[PDB]
Amino acid sequence: GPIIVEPHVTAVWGKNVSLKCLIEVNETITQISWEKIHGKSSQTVAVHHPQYGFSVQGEYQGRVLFKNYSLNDATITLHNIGFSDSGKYICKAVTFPLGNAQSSTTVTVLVEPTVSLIKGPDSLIDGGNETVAAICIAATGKPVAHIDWEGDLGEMESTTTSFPNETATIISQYKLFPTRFARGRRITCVVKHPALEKDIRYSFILDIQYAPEVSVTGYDGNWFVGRKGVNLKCNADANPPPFKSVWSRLDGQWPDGLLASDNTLHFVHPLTFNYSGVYICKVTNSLGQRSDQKVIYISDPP
Amino acid sequence: GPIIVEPHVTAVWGKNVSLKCLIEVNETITQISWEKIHGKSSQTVAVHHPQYGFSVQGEYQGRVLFKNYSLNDATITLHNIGFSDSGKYICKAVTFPLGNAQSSTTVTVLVEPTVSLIKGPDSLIDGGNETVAAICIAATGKPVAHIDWEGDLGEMESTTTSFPNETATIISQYKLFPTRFARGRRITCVVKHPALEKDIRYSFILDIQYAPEVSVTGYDGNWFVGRKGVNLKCNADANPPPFKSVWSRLDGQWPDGLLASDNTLHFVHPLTFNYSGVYICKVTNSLGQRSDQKVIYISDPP
Ligand SMILES: *[C@@H]1O[C@H](CO[C@@H]2O[C@@H](C)[C@@H](O)[C@@H](O)[C@@H]2O)[C@@H](O[C@@H]2O[C@H](CO)[C@@H](O[C@@H]3O[C@H](CO[C@H]4O[C@H](CO)[C@@H](O)[C@H](O)[C@@H]4O)[C@@H](O)[C@H](O[C@H]4O[C@H](CO)[C@@H](O)[C@H](O)[C@@H]4O)[C@@H]3O)[C@H](O)[C@H]2NC(C)=O)[C@H](O)[C@H]1NC(C)=O
Ligand SMILES: *[C@@H]1O[C@H](CO[C@@H]2O[C@@H](C)[C@@H](O)[C@@H](O)[C@@H]2O)[C@@H](O[C@@H]2O[C@H](CO)[C@@H](O[C@@H]3O[C@H](CO[C@H]4O[C@H](CO)[C@@H](O)[C@H](O)[C@@H]4O)[C@@H](O)[C@H](O[C@H]4O[C@H](CO)[C@@H](O)[C@H](O)[C@@H]4O)[C@@H]3O)[C@H](O)[C@H]2NC(C)=O)[C@H](O)[C@H]1NC(C)=O
Ligand SMILES: *[C@@H]1O[C@H](CO)[C@@H](O[C@@H]2O[C@H](CO)[C@@H](O[C@@H]3O[C@H](CO[C@H]4O[C@H](CO)[C@@H](O)[C@H](O)[C@@H]4O)[C@@H](O)[C@H](O[C@H]4O[C@H](CO)[C@@H](O)[C@H](O)[C@@H]4O)[C@@H]3O)[C@H](O)[C@H]2NC(C)=O)[C@H](O)[C@H]1NC(C)=O
Ligand SMILES: *[C@@H]1O[C@H](CO)[C@@H](O[C@@H]2O[C@H](CO)[C@@H](O[C@@H]3O[C@H](CO[C@H]4O[C@H](CO)[C@@H](O)[C@H](O)[C@@H]4O)[C@@H](O)[C@H](O[C@H]4O[C@H](CO)[C@@H](O)[C@H](O)[C@@H]4O)[C@@H]3O)[C@H](O)[C@H]2NC(C)=O)[C@H](O)[C@H]1NC(C)=O
Ligand SMILES: *[C@@H]1O[C@H](CO)[C@@H](O[C@@H]2O[C@H](CO)[C@@H](O[C@@H]3O[C@H](CO[C@H]4O[C@H](CO)[C@@H](O)[C@H](O)[C@@H]4O)[C@@H](O)[C@H](O[C@H]4O[C@H](CO)[C@@H](O)[C@H](O)[C@@H]4O)[C@@H]3O)[C@H](O)[C@H]2NC(C)=O)[C@H](O)[C@H]1NC(C)=O
Ligand SMILES: *[C@@H]1O[C@H](CO)[C@@H](O[C@@H]2O[C@H](CO)[C@@H](O[C@@H]3O[C@H](CO[C@H]4O[C@H](CO)[C@@H](O)[C@H](O)[C@@H]4O)[C@@H](O)[C@H](O[C@H]4O[C@H](CO)[C@@H](O)[C@H](O)[C@@H]4O)[C@@H]3O)[C@H](O)[C@H]2NC(C)=O)[C@H](O)[C@H]1NC(C)=O
Ligand SMILES: *[C@@H]1O[C@H](CO)[C@@H](O[C@@H]2O[C@H](CO)[C@@H](O[C@@H]3O[C@H](CO)[C@@H](O)[C@H](O)[C@@H]3O)[C@H](O)[C@H]2NC(C)=O)[C@H](O)[C@H]1NC(C)=O
Ligand SMILES: *[C@@H]1O[C@H](CO)[C@@H](O[C@@H]2O[C@H](CO)[C@@H](O[C@@H]3O[C@H](CO)[C@@H](O)[C@H](O)[C@@H]3O)[C@H](O)[C@H]2NC(C)=O)[C@H](O)[C@H]1NC(C)=O
Ligand SMILES: *[C@@H]1O[C@H](CO)[C@@H](O)[C@H](O)[C@H]1NC(C)=O
Ligand SMILES: *[C@@H]1O[C@H](CO)[C@@H](O)[C@H](O)[C@H]1NC(C)=O
Repeated sequence: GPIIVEPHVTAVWGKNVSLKCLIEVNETITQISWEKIHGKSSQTVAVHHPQYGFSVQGEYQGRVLFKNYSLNDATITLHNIGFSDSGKYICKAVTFPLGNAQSSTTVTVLVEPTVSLIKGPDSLIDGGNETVAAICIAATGKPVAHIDWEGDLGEMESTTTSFPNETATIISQYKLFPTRFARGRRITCVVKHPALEKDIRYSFILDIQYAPEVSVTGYDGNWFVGRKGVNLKCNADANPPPFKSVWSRLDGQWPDGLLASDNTLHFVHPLTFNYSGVYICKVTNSLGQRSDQKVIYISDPP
Repeated sequence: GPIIVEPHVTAVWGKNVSLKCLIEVNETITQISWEKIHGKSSQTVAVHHPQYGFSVQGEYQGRVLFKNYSLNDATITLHNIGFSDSGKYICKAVTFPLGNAQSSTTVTVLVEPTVSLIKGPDSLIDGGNETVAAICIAATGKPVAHIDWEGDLGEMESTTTSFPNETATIISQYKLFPTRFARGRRITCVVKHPALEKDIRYSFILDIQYAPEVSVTGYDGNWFVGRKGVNLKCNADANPPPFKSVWSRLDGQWPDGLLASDNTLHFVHPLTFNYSGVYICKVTNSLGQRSDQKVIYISDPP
């Protein structure tokens, strides 16, 4: 076309926008205008003369600048978009003598959301009813921002409310039946929105609590009378960390010749036909006490 | 209005026309255009710059001039109208920085007729069937010229044929039962047409022929024997003029003591009891012979 401009542009709230316009005609140029039309009425915006400088109209006076001082780039950046810039703007080029041609660009206003991740309120213990683990918030976005979680470990869901301003807020609530096998999993809501030159992401690790989980190693196949220096450790994974890890013998009695370094159980005396009892360590955290036992047998070969 | 121009103007074929346009705005002016639009396409006509002179477009190049060298009278005379100037022309004023406003004027083409009066072909004798006395011709007028006769002495009538060119010719035939009492009457067709700043008229006198019309004066009440020096003139009005005006006595006989000076009849001898006859002069023209007589009586008192 005689005047080439890109149409259907989109400008971001509060930020600026470059309204490119170029006029490569072997014709000699005498005036250069920009006009936003309110309906059938043409409010002028910017004007460039080769003799009588520039002109910027009220109320655009502060918020428009000419990117090029040449008679050829009608290119202008509109400083600081508001809502009311949503319309059709035409670039009027006056030549001598063809008259004037015009090209239009329709700019739609577009406002960013502001995102937030918020820890769901109830704590996530093991094997309990569905719980809300996290809420992702895309605030006052126009158009409605969009949302998506990457965990495939539970269920998305969202309620979205919209405004007079012709923007909206959606809130995605991520929920799961919590299991300890999901300890420290990365939950992450991505939010995709037109005005996001690169979509924005917010991340989480799951903190699932659970009851203690205990397992004593130490007893290999057979323990023979007089075997010297063998142990039992009360290995246990729990969250929160536990506090109590008492090392009781189920047969109420408890012989000497034992000690409980760390939570290992030492038999610092060589083995006797004593000791022949079912040993049980009992580990306790915020969520309660759990225990495991190893049936200890002392034997002797021919 | 911002730009004041007169609308719905009418331009006369072959002649010129002034397209007035004036732009009294306290705004400073930067370009001045005239554009005839063919449908939705704007062929520029004239352009005025305060720096880079004038411009006249093809093919208007010869036929347009700027009536005012000022930046304020877009007034132009379009030299030599043809048919194809029948349309809407707009005057474009470019200011700095309002942009541009425009006012339109719709010029309809209008061609003069050319008028003629032509003597109807058959001659007008007296008391004959209606005859066509004159034909008035309004030729190739656009729109159809109009016609009217002023004589109230017969009947108008007209046949009007129209053309491709979107002009027409009407021919009014004026007809009457001709009577001699209408000799030398002014018949006149007026032709009224939009393009005639003062309507045009063509005039005629009627030339009605007639048979001769005769009347002898001379005989007063009584003529007495011996009365000295009395005459009879053969007064007669006819058209065409007559040629023969013989002065015969109906009683075949014709005494001496008479003479026919001019067409008076002298009795140069004092009256006798002769002369006592019915005297008749016979007048003859193109249309034939007519006559009148006076019964002459000579008497004598006691
Ligand atoms: C296990 O969790 C189950 C789901 O709970 C979830 O997890 C929690 C932590 C949150 O994250 C929450 O968002 C999750 O949904 C839970 O099962 C649920 O039990 C409750 C009842 O105790 C149900 O709520 C009731 O829902 C009905 C729905 O009625 C219909 O219409 C509504 C629209 O209004 C639709 O949305 C529904 O699909 C239905 O078609 C309500 O009518 C009802 O309202 C009541 O309270 C109002 C108060 O004004 C009264 O006026 C009414 O008369 C009712 O009494 C309840 O809100 C819930 O729907 C149900 N299932 C689900 C899938 O949510 C279960 O309790 C947990 N297991 C336990 C505790 O053992
Ligand atoms: C006295 O003058 C009378 C009128 O003549 C006028 O004066 C002359 C000098 C011219 O200026 C002339 O323009 C004036 O009109 C005259 O009376 C007329 O006599 C003739 C016949 O001798 C009539 O002509 C005939 O008219 C008829 C009309 O028929 C109808 O249709 C036509 C349309 O076609 C209408 O216009 C009429 O109103 C009727 O409704 C014709 O049909 C006819 O055509 C004939 O000739 C063609 C030749 O192809 C044949 O095909 C047909 O068969 C016909 O034979 C005639 O043309 C005339 O109308 C009539 N009256 C008037 C008012 O004109 C009269 O003769 C004179 N007195 C004398 C000579 O003693
Ligand atoms: C879209 O367009 C907008 C604005 O057109 C751009 O954002 C602009 O960013 C500039 C640069 O930061 C802003 O101008 C800055 O103003 C600062 C504040 O001025 C002072 O006012 C008085 C001065 O006495 C005091 O209150 C105080 O000193 C304030 O600072 C200046 O400080 C900045 O000066 C800078 O330049 C000078 C010149 O060398 C340096 O000496 C300084 O170190 C400093 O770098 C500057 O002038 C402007 O206000 C912003 N406009 C806004 C907010 O709308 C966007 O960047 C642009 N967007 C894109 C993507 O292009
Ligand atoms: C179209 O329509 C919607 C709905 O009306 C607008 O959304 C509102 O936007 C404004 C501004 O973004 C929001 O108002 C802000 O509230 C903040 C909350 O402050 C705290 O205290 C409140 C209690 O009242 C708590 O709820 C909250 O958690 C916070 O702890 C204020 O901090 C903001 O004020 C800030 O700016 C001012 C001026 O610069 C400073 O003086 C302050 O110090 C502070 O920094 C502000 O008032 C409002 O909450 C939004 N409503 C929503 C999201 O529902 C959209 O703005 C509008 N869209 C467009 C594009 O204009
Ligand atoms: C609408 O506009 C039209 C034209 O624009 C007007 O009509 C014009 O009338 C002018 C004046 O008569 C015409 O121009 C005249 O041309 C004549 C012919 O030029 C010569 O060409 C060569 C020269 O060597 C020879 O064949 C021969 O000499 C021809 O004459 C000139 O003779 C005229 O000269 C006159 O001015 C000079 C200057 O002083 C005098 O010395 C002379 O004595 C003489 O007066 C003259 O230049 C023009 O052609 C017409 N245009 C046409 C026909 O379209 C209408 O009047 C106007 N209508 C209205 C109502 O405004
Ligand atoms: C739209 O349409 C109509 C219909 O076609 C046009 O009307 C014609 O117009 C032209 C020009 O006016 C007329 O043609 C002229 O004829 C004249 C007649 O000359 C004599 O000889 C003829 C025999 O052929 C006799 O019938 C007649 O009585 C004359 O005795 C010519 O003299 C004209 O030529 C003249 O100009 C040329 C060039 O300048 C010179 O060289 C000559 O010497 C001479 O001066 C001319 O040819 C024609 O008769 C019209 N037809 C009609 C009236 O039915 C309209 O012109 C048109 N309308 C418009 C606005 O353009
Ligand atoms: C205002 O607009 C003009 C014209 O659009 C911009 O012109 C830049 O001018 C330079 C030099 O005149 C052009 O680059 C040339 O590239 C050759 C490489 O062969 C180099 O040798 C020259 O030195 C020169 O750099 C360039 O085409 C042109 N840029 C554009 C986008 O057209 C100018 O940048 C603009 N000014 C401002 C302040 O924005
Ligand atoms: C071109 O257009 C101009 C402006 O329309 C025409 O201006 C004529 O200029 C004269 C003098 O400048 C004006 O008349 C003034 O009248 C007073 C009477 O008080 C007299 O004292 C001055 O000497 C002068 O004559 C007049 O207003 C103006 N005419 C019009 C129609 O506006 C000018 O005539 C045009 N030029 C040509 C060549 O057509
Ligand atoms: C085992 O220890 C107990 C202490 O309760 C002691 O009375 C008993 O004699 C011991 N038995 C053996 C075989 O060492
Ligand atoms: C009248 O004149 C005639 C000539 O024809 C003549 O014979 C006669 O005598 C005259 N009569 C009188 C009274 O004069």
